[PDB]
Amino acid sequence: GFKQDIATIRGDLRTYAQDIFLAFLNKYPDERRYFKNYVGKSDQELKSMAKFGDHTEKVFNLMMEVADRATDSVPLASDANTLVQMKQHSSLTTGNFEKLFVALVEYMRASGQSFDSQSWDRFGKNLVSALSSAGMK
Ligand code: HEM
Ligand SMILES: [C-]#N
Repeated sequence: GFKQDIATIRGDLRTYAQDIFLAFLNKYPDERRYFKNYVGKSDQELKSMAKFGDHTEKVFNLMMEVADRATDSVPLASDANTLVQMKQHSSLTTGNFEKLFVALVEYMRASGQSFDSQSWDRFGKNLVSALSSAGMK
């Protein structure tokens, strides 16, 4: 289930973080614009760039912490607030997060590894709701 999926992702955090983030950028190329230093780089080029690995690792570590603190895939109000109030997320709207979770769910469904993809879709939905309420446009 969802708790096991957190363990699966954490077990190989850098690999999953990189592969899911790339699936996101590749499904929604307009999103790459927000990450000026990943512009003009192939998947393998990014996998060799230390800063890409560090970014994705930090993002997915935080995502997994928010997931782990959730109850029944409903994230904490404080965690949603953290994501909204982060200076790095000042320009974002909930659609940016929607796209990340659509790509993440698509990745999980296409994977040979078992995932509770339905629960991640619902987690994403619940996170988007919590982000909106916390002030995200
Ligand atoms: C639940 C989902 C998300 C989590 C947990 C998250 C988490 C984080 C974390 C921990 C950082 C700082 C990491 C570092 O030091 O590099 C960061 C930075 C950033 N995030 Fe997110 N993020 C999420 C979604 C998004 C989305 C959907 C976008 C836009 C499409 C976005 C845009 C950015 C940008 C532009 C930065 C700054 C990167 C830089 O320093 O160049 N984030 N995020
Ligand atoms: C940042 N994702």
